[PDB]
Amino acid sequence: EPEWTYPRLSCQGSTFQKALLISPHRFGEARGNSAPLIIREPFIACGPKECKHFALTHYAAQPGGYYNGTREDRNKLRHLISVKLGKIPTVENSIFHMAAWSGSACHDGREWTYIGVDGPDSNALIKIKYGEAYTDTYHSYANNILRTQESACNCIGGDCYLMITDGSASGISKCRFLKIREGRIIKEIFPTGRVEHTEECTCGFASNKTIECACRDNSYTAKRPFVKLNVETDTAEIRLMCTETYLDTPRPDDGSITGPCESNGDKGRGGIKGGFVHQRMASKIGRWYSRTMSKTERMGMELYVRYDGDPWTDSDALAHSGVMVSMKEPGWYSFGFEIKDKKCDVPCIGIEMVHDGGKKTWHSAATAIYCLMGSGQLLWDTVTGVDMAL
Amino acid sequence: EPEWTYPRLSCQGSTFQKALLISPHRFGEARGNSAPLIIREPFIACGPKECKHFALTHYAAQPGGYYNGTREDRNKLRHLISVKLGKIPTVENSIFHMAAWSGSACHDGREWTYIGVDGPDSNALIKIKYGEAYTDTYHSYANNILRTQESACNCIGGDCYLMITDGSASGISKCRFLKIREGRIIKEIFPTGRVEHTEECTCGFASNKTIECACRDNSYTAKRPFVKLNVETDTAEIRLMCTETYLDTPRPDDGSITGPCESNGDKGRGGIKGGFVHQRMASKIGRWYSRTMSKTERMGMELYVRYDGDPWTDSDALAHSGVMVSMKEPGWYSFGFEIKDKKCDVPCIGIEMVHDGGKKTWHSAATAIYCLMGSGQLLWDTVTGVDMAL
Amino acid sequence: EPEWTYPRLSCQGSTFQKALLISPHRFGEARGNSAPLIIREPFIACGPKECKHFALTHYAAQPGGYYNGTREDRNKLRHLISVKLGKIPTVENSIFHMAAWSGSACHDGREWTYIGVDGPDSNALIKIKYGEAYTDTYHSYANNILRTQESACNCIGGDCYLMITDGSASGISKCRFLKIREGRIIKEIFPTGRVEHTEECTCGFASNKTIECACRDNSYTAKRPFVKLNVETDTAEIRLMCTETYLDTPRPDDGSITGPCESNGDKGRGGIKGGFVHQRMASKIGRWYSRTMSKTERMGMELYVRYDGDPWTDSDALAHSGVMVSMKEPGWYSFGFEIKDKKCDVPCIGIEMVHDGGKKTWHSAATAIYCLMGSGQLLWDTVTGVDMAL
Amino acid sequence: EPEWTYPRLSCQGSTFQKALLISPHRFGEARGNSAPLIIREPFIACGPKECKHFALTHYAAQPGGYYNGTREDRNKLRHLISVKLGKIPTVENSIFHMAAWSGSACHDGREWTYIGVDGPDSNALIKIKYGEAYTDTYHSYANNILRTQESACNCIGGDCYLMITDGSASGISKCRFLKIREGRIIKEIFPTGRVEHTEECTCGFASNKTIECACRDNSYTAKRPFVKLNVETDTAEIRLMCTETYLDTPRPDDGSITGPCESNGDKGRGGIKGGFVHQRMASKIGRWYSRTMSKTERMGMELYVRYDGDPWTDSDALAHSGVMVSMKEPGWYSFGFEIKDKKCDVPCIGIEMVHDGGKKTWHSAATAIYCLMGSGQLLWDTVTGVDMAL
Ligand SMILES: *[C@@H]1O[C@H](CO)[C@@H](O)[C@H](O)[C@H]1NC(C)=O
Ligand SMILES: *[C@@H]1O[C@H](CO)[C@@H](O)[C@H](O)[C@H]1NC(C)=O
Ligand SMILES: *[C@@H]1O[C@H](CO)[C@@H](O)[C@H](O)[C@H]1NC(C)=O
Ligand SMILES: *[C@@H]1O[C@H](CO)[C@@H](O)[C@H](O)[C@H]1NC(C)=O
Ligand SMILES: [Ca+2]
Ligand SMILES: [Ca+2]
Ligand SMILES: [Ca+2]
Ligand SMILES: [Ca+2]
Ligand SMILES: [Ca+2]
Repeated sequence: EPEWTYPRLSCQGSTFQKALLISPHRFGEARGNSAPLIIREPFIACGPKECKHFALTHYAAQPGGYYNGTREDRNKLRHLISVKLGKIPTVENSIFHMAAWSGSACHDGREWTYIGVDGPDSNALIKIKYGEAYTDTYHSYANNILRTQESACNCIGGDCYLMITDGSASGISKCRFLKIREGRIIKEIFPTGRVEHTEECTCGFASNKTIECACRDNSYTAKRPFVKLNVETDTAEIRLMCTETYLDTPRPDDGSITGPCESNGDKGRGGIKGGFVHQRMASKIGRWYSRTMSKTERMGMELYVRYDGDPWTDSDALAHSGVMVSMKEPGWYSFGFEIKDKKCDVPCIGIEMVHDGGKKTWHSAATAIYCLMGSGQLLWDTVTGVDMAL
Repeated sequence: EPEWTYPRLSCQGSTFQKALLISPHRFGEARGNSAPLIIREPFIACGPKECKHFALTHYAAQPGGYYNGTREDRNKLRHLISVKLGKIPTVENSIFHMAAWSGSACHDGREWTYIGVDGPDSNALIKIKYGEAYTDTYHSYANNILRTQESACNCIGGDCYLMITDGSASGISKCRFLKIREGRIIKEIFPTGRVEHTEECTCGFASNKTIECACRDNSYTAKRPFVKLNVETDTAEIRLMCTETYLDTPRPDDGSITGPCESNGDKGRGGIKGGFVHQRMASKIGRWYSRTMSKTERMGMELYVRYDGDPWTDSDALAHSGVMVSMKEPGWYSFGFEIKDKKCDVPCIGIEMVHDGGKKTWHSAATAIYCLMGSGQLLWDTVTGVDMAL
Repeated sequence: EPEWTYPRLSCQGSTFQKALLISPHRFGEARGNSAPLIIREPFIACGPKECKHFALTHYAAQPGGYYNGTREDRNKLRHLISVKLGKIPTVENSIFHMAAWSGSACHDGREWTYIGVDGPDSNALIKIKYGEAYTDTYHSYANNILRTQESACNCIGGDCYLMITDGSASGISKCRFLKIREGRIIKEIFPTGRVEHTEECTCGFASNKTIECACRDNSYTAKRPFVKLNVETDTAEIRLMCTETYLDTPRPDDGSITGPCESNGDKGRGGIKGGFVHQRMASKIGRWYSRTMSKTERMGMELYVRYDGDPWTDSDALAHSGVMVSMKEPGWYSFGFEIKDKKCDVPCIGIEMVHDGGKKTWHSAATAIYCLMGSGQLLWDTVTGVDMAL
Repeated sequence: EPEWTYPRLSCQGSTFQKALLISPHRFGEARGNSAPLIIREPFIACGPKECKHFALTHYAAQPGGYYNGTREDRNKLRHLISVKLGKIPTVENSIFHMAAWSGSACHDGREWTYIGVDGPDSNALIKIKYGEAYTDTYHSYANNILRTQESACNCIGGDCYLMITDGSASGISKCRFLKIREGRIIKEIFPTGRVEHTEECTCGFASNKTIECACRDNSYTAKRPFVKLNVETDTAEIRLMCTETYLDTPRPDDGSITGPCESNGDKGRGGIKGGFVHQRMASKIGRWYSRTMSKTERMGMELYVRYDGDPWTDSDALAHSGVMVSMKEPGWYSFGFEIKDKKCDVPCIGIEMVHDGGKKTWHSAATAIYCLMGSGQLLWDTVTGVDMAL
């Protein structure tokens, strides 16, 4: 059969560069003839030959008549959809995989696993699909919006790992990791460490033994919870990132949080899912991260790297590597993913750029992608080009 | 070349969950830009790698100008169409297979068999297509609307079995089974037993030896005719379901039909096609059924199960397993189908949710799917989200 | 490589039955959201696994703004297009093969040959395409609208035969047959016999040694020129069909043409391309033909068969086998084609049903298909269901 | 795995004929229902089985609201898109490959290499994609609009060659060639000879040893820079075409530039990308060229040929071979490409036909194709048929 996927060394390169904008609403004018779906929480996951661009649709198109409610997050109509990366996600181009108001997906080398959560807030359900077949579920353990990554899960040797979490958005949300093989949960992993609130983890492989994730604390800190999951022992520990370049939004000024690495700090309440991807070299590991340019709003997006060290203990600033989205443009969730080239993996970050005109009109998103490419420095930014009044 | 398909044991699970909603008219607004087809009698059938979503279209789209007559069942324009399950059935996504105002289709492991009936009421015709080729036909034997299942036919080892019936909707309709191999009828099966009215059979494999069907008696009873068809001797016998949980609509109160299992009881006139699917375990058989929440109108839909026993002799109430569609939402025809996972089969029930605003506007349907998935209880219901005035 | 196609015995059956309507303009309402192409001269040709539905488009859609000129036949914008049979031929579904105002195509078992004619009236050009590649041309020999079949060419052992003709529409048009192998003309065949006007031949295989064609005489007779082409010697002879059931339109009453078989008769001027397909049995040959129900207008379409005999000498009436299109509906060009089933060939006739509101509005066509299917008699007719004012 | 592609001998033929018109804006009427993309700089490139039709879109459709700015060349929204040749480039049919305001692409027998340039004018960037993976980049060396061919690159044995140039449009632009293997630049080639301005090279194989290109000098001359690139030593030399039939636009009268082949002459300022393709015979090489009918405006397009000789030293007029587009119709960029028949290659020229109504309306283009086909003379011209007011 195809053989199972493993992380490989990254393809050679030393800077990210603007790769692709998928801006569906450039075609949603009332006088045009297209039907872009109203979506949010996009992410991309790739298998050996193709990438799919996933998103959670409110099951409505622009132009159209169901804009009411599209700023909400959870309802009975939200579905996980995909298009091949490079296609515009329209009513006809999209595949509707399952009813879901939170999702993830990943390819294990042989088939796609799709993950979606739906159900009532106090009783939600993780649903897993392997190809066409619905294969397994996992129940709410804290009865308060069980939810998952909004980005790719990660498979190695056929075993796929997924972050899930449950609990109060302004309180405790202890995450768990599920180990999934061919659509079935074969193991629950309970992390150790600083565990009081971890959600929306962006995970990737640091090597064949470790998955690392930069996550969101929506309650206590502007530092990101950082998971190190050991794949050989199936154990996870979590501690806060110690860098002075806080990656959450909102956040205080860099370096202003005093005290040891684990200090929570100020402006911890609220948050945003953040980009994180690995560049695996033979002797050195690059960790690439994105954060909004505004400290308090979802506006702009800048790139940072750091090679080696230990995220849990290094307080050093990350090196700024370029403006992907200017302050003038929306920069909402971001996520990492890898494209498989013939012999190496290409790290990328994608950026959700939400068109927000509030609760009175449609609410949806463009997706911008930056990937490691060549050398020198990052050269250009992304605008969505959308005028919401059309 | 590909192996012939056989029924396998079902995948492990003990409850159904909400899987997917295909709701094409969420895109039919007169200010939108899409073309969902006007359809009724949807059903799904899967082969080893893919499922197709079939329906009978009135060869008209919403928005459009051909709404008049779309509530009627039989005319010269209806066609059997399909899209791959997960795509929205629009003008451009659909394949028009054949002219048909009643249909069925199944995959046998190597190719699709499509069945459609058309012709005048008094002298209609079963036409069979195998892949691209029209291959055989079967004539009306009672000259009163020859018609078939409106759901998947069933193949084992290259032989596909199909219910057909012919006769008065208010009187006698004796059904027959056809055994089809590579598109050509190789056998006609004349059932024994209680045969005065059987139509719209939903059938599946209880084992490699027996096909069972839960059917509609439109004249005499609210108990469903239940068929046991022995695939080895090609013989079939029919008797009424004895359970006090009557599955047809309209129906009397549960348990009010006194007398032996064969008493017809009251409010037998009228009916609805009902969902039915098997969960085949090594030692036991679960039979899952659906019926409307309302006793008299096509509103709501609830799930029921029974393990083992004999449907012909057990008067026991069936075990309620969850509300799939509430009473505020339409619940019209339902059907069972099975998805092929790698090593086991997944049972699902599909539900036609008709948007009915009477004869003065368009008339068409959404399809909701629930599949056996994990354990626990069924968690969420389905709404179409469609406003017919848009 | 795939092996070359040969004609096989026909699949068993004894009557034609309504198979499929492709009516694109059921979706062309000004208030709808679709783009059916404006087309005419449809035909279908099949290879081993699929059929394509071809047509000559005026390169315009309904609704739209280029209806002027769509009743003309020849201009600089007409193109040969195809969709997979069963799809609606819309702007997005269609493939544009080449610029052409007359066409043909056929599959030889390994690849598609496409044929289109364009160029000035007095100097037109046959262009041949094998797959994606343009491989050959043939020049006008009589300088007066070189043109070809408007239906499938026919391949045997890799050699594909095509009728072409050139000359006055109200005078002499001597046809030629080209023998084409992998897109290149390897032989010209000059027929013998009654040769003064032959155009729009509908050809098929009577066996592995003979191609027969029922053609159109636009100038001198309402009888059809009937070609017998010997594939082993690459020679052709033509004589008029002698049956009293004249197949052209316009035509005089049946049997009213006196004198020997080759007598031209009355009302010979004008004509229509006609359906003709073979049913090859081991000991008997059925020839199936269609003609309009009106003797003078393109309205209605009826089926006729005759088994064996010799079309050149038998004066016997053909046996009427059913009304495919009532007098009330358009019946314009018709054509034959065969669908390949696993072990036998299925004969069909398709009917162009043109929506004609004259020169002041759009002009386009639905395609109706009838195929040999089962036994008994033909049961239902086809309406397009199109209201041209919408 | 698939063999690497090499240039073969051309298929037999001696004249070009009209092959195909892709005219997407025949469907762009505000009362229609389609979404053709607004595009400029189309080109076509073929691999062994399929050709793709590429263009640079402004990420806007007709009808729509983003027409302003669609006449400008470089901005943050332009993307390289493709559709399979023969499909209309709409919103739903196109694949968005990468952000790019200048592009090229070629197939090497195993995979597609896509090249796009974006970034600010003073510091732009060549980005290369091989299949789905972003693989390499090349920096600006003269900091004045680094840019590439706007037509197919050329691969032999897995090595693909690409012209790039950087420099002032009014002065010096020294071009370079990149040698790319599986998406990564393995060699930079610095030409010799007359190198002061070479841009928009149309290149193809004269043999397995030489790539030749006919290019644009936008500052000094109306004679085209003509490149001979020796693929074995990876060296290139450039000299002006000596023919009195000057191929650029604007141009002086044919033969009015006196002096040696290298004299620049008059009306050198300005230019246009020109068509050029090879017909490789066993003993002789035909070089086919296109140029506008107008000497000063981008109207019309005519074909010219010359067999053998040396383009650098032959002052001979080229042989006129037919009017592909009359003077009433737009003739803007043109390019050559080759289709792969089974055993030989077919040369074609494509012509961009821009609908230009100035900066106050949409600006986009149709693509017309002429291919070597049979013998005789070129018979018909091409019109777009588009009314910009619709
Ligand atoms: C991971 O393991 C596989 C072998 O199991 C190996 O091919 C691959 O290179 C390893 N990945 C990395 C980054 O070391
Ligand atoms: C049915 O038979 C096939 C082989 O004939 C077997 O592999 C399959 O497991 C059997 N199914 C059941 C339900 O026993
Ligand atoms: C035609 O010839 C081939 C063998 O070359 C044979 O297989 C086929 O049956 C023949 N067709 C008919 C109708 O005899
Ligand atoms: C080029 O080389 C290939 C093999 O390397 C050969 O098959 C082909 O015919 C050659 N082409 C030309 C134009 O000589
Ligand atoms: Ca926070
Ligand atoms: Ca479409
Ligand atoms: Ca009943
Ligand atoms: Ca005539
Ligand atoms: Ca110039």
